[PDB]
Amino acid sequence: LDKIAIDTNILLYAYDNRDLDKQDRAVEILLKKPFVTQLVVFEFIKVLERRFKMDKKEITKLTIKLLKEVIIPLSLHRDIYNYSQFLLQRYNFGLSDILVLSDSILNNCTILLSEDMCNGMIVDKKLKIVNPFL
Amino acid sequence: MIKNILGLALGTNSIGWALVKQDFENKQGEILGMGSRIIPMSQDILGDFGKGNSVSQTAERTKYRSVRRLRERFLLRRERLHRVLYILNFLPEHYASQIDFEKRLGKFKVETEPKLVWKNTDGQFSFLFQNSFNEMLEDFKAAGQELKIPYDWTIYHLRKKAISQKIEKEELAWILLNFNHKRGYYQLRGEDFEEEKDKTFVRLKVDRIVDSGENVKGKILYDVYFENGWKYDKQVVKTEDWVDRTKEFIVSESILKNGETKRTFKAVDSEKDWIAIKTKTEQEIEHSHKTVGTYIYETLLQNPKQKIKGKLVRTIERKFYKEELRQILEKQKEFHQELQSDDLYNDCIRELYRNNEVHQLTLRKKDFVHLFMEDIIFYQRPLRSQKSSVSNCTLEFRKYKGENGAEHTQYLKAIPKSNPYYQEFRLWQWIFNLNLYTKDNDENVTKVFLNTTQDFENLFEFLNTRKEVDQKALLKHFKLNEKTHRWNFVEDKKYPCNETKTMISSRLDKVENISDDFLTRDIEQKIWHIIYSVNDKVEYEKALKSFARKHHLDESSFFEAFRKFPPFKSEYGSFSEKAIKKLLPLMRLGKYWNYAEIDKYSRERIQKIITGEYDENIKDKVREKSVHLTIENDFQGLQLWLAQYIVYGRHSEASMIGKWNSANDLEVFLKDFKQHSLRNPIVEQVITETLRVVKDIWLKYGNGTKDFFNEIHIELGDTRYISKYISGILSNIVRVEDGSDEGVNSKNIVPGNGKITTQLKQDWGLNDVWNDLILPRFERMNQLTNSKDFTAWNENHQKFLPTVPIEFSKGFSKKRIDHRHHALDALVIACATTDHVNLLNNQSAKSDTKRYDLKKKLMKFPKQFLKPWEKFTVDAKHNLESIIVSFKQNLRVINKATNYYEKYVEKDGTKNKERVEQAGTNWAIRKPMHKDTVSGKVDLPWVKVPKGKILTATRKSLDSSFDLKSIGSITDTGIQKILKNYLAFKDGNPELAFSPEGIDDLNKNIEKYNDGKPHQPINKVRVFELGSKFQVGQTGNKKGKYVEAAKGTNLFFAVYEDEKGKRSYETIPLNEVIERQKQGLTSVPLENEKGSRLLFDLSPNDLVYVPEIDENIDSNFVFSNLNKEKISRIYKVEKTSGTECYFVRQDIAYLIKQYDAKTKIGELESQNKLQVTMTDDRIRITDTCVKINCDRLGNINFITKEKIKQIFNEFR
DNA sequence: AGACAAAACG
DNA sequence: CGTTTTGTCTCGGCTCCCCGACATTCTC
Ligand SMILES: [Mg+2]
Repeated sequence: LDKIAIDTNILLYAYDNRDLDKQDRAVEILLKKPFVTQLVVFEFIKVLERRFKMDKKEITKLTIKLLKEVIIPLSLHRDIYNYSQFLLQRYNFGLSDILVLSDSILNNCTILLSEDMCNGMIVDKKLKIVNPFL
Repeated sequence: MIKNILGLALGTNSIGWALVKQDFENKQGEILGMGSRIIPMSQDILGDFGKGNSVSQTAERTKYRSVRRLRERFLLRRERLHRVLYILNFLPEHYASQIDFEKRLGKFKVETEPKLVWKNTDGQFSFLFQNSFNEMLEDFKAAGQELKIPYDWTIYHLRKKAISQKIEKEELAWILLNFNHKRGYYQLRGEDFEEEKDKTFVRLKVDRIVDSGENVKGKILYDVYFENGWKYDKQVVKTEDWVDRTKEFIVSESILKNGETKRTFKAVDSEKDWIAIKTKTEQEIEHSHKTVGTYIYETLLQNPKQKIKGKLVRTIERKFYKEELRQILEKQKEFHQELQSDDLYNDCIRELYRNNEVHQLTLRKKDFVHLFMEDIIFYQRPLRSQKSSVSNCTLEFRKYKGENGAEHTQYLKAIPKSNPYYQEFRLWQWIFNLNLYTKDNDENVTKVFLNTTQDFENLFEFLNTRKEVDQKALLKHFKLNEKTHRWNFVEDKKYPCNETKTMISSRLDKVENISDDFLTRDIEQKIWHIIYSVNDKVEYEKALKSFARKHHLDESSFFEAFRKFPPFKSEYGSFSEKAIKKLLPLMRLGKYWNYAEIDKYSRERIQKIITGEYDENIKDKVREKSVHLTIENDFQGLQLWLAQYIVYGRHSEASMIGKWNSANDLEVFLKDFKQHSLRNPIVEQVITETLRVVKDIWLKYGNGTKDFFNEIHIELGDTRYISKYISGILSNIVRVEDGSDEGVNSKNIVPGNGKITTQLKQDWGLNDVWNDLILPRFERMNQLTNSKDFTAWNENHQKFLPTVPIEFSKGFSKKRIDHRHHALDALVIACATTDHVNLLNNQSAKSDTKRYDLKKKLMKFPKQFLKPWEKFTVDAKHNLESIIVSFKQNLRVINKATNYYEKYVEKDGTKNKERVEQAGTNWAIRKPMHKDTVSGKVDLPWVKVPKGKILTATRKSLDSSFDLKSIGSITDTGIQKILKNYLAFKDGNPELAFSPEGIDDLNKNIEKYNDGKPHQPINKVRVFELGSKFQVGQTGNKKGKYVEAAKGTNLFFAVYEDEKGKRSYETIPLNEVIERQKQGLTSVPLENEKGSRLLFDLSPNDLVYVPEIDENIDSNFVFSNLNKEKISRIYKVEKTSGTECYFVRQDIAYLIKQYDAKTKIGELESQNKLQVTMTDDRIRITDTCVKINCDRLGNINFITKEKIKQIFNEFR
């Protein structure tokens, strides 16, 4: 009834256990097989290897496990850059966030889950950001 | 010495250009460049602009806009009716429930199609007015027709009944909306014509034709009599079609001064002439002595099969509808209290006019009757004011400083020629120009009758009293007669003589009961202003009466005199009122002349001129002309030129000549060019493209440096218009500022003639080069025809010359079948020096010797002209064989549009009407999205539908074009059966079966062709077609409308390639392009469903290169070594459909022979264009083509080291 | 009348 | 698949601004 996507922060909060409630919430999202964008996967890999210094082998294995069983990667859309340029005029965010939103919308995603994106804001009348942890 | 010469040849939609560096004295030189720019235009435009038939895109856009405007205003009227009725509590509850009254006022709620009278309960529709239906059935039974009729016919029964009986309020609302639907014909001005205005549609029979003994053209013209006792105004020759013939005319009768009717005649055809049909219907309704509604009702009682809409009453004067509605409303106001509730009237007024207190107050004095007819249903807006578009004075300006800290000029509008001031100015001018002559010896007899100021005062006094003057009146004035003298103007012509004041004085004289001094100059001006500014009947009469009250004049004969004053003709002078007021004092003489009436500056100039002192604002030509103006009293009776100079200090328009110093001036000129500024769009487009091409050439070959182009030549070959304007504009580039070159056009501009061009071409052998160039097409046509009639051997030249058989020689011309002849003509023109044009335009010498020098300098020994240089033919061939035709493209799909609408804005605690801009992004679609015909979707079980295709059916008239094959395409099977039976009964001949007489007979006897089972008459039948038609829209019933792509909208043709290498082709619908461009995305998707990457997209007029069969062009580039072979493999896209893309070689303009279904031959087969190359290899172009990009001058563009570097150097 | 868009015909 | 054939929205009224071509008279 509504295609749902996620950002890196959701999977990070899942991976982090300092915050039991937020980790629980993020894992609760993942029980719904939410969609996701490949750029989210790449950014997750980078953050894993930089902040947490985890091994390349372990990070790759976990990426494969999650992409196989829990979540669903979204095929990169060739119209991502043109649309992102279209979104930039009306929207002033980080180009990375703009790219994520561009790909999510181009895949008909109806809800995007993230914190640092001015929650509740509607992007081009096609996708409303939802902040779940509140 | 070295001269840069730029030759231009301008066609209807083509611009050939050549640039040469010639040194004629030494017979040296070389062709620097050559090319042709093509503006695509269909042959229909070329063949229609000669005669003219709405040949303009702007006119078509305006037509659509007007249609849309009428539709929108009707919808607004309906919504206002909805609001008013809902407040009045008249609408039925089920109907009112579905209409928005809060946000989208009066409109139906989204995705709803409510019907006022049909109530939907649990999926069943029931009629609302049962008792009225029963009454109508009772009336029908009384008429003895039938008892089974559609429910909706009750509307007319109610319309009849409301006139003298009470009806339910919902019925009244239905009636009112029905009236809103049909408003009738009405003309804004009105101006009831001749009180009789007979204009009566009558049908007369010819009694006899007494030959009138009027022998004309070897035949005696007969007269005509009518049983009524009327004689036809015009005589007749063809007796066969007149004797005892029942003809119908529209006769106009006017009571002539003798006291008798001056009946006129005008032949008309009923059911074919708008006026005839309208007048016939009006007369028929009037004779019945009843309102249109009851006329329709009774016609329906008599003939229950009658067609009402479009057949019985199409269009009639709005007075009928207004009278019927007034009667109905007045009668119903006697019964329904809500129509008498002042509270409800105020409520409705506030609802409609919450923000217009003035109009609210004005309406508060009226009643519901006025609100319903005058304000809501029958409110027609007046014409927009065109006064803003009037021309401006050439003399008086004003200067003011805006909020931007600039100082810009406002213009003064011209004076309406009917103005008394302009009349006086013109009369003085004519007086000064007048001068008499004697018939006998033709001597300037004047200066003896108009020699002292008294004579001129007498003449002016005489002229004022009149409205026009002529030979006899003017000669008789001086006591002179015709038999000795004349007046230097057209002997039989009349001239305006201050008709404004005349007419005013005459209508003031008819009023009587006033002293013969009321009409003074001030009162005259006031009356003229009243007549000119109040162009409205009611306003005009109110203004008349008010004027008659303020001035103590009996308003009894005054309005009678002035109520029928003819409106002034729309025409304006060159100068404004201010300039005319300034110039009149200088022009006047005698008692009408007084020194104090000259403004301060002009008086200062007069003092300076008489003094003879020195002023920078006064020229030497002044004192030369003003030698006689010694004293102030010499400043009397000054002609236009003298007074003009004195008032403003310029000897008329001296022009500015101007001189452009670089391409920047030209590009500014182009930027500030205004649309619709010339004769027609075609010449404007040609001129603007010519200027752009000239700028490109200047930049490329001279860096836009000053005086780079030594000389420019022009040729055209109706089109004459662009001959002088282009020369004048381009004079600014090739001018000389030393003073030698002065005039309308620079002396360096050298227009040519076809004589020089053709004679140079023949003498110079360029004809031979052209024949050689075009010959291969003619051998190809020979092969195609398997004959040898398209090429003829000649022994004088010992070669084949191209030719066409006589049958294919209707309008063939060897030159027009290509695009490069424009460039050839440009080259010919560029080398034709001023000597050549002078020699061949004035070859008449009066002596062999004087023109012998030009002969020797320019003609070989008079046989032929010398070449500009030794290798001219070789250079021309080599350049012509390497010319890429550049085509202008129009790929507009969406473009931003601005909307400003009136609205009440709240500022400083006040509501004020002003223009607010529309917010959000509002695009305008710059192409027709679909064809006009709309078809419905059908499912026929007895026809196979392949996947991806649908059946769509549309109504068509049954005519002779229905054969068995076509008869097999009707959706209905009973109709197919009946039609087949009828056609078989008619020997299987549709021409006989489905003629109008045949169709009438079939409708009469439908039993015999339907197994004896009854059947409704057949007039139209739904024919189906299997194809791919898309929905018009997605809201309401628009999903039920299926249409086809509009002509010339398959603008994009995508080509993808997979990893393997095979190519995929697609045609993108215009709609998808619209969404993609709205989203900021590219027009063509960069990847198809299979994931094949997009190689590129093609659009009409795009240029592609098809490599040779052996060539492997994967990363070729190197688009600079373009030889005749490479250029010969360049094609231009023409049209697209599905996966098919048609091409034509770039250098081809017109086919040697087109395709005819009978002979079945053409230069490029049935489509006049091929999907493959024309060469023997005949390879699929789309399979190996590569797109190329060319500029206005026809130079290909390919990525290079410098290009790539710059790509992100611009960003660095 | 002209020439596109697509059915229709092989 | 390659080629040819086919169908394509149509008619009425009236007013008010502008430009240009050609003639005539006059002036610079
Ligand atoms: Mg981010």
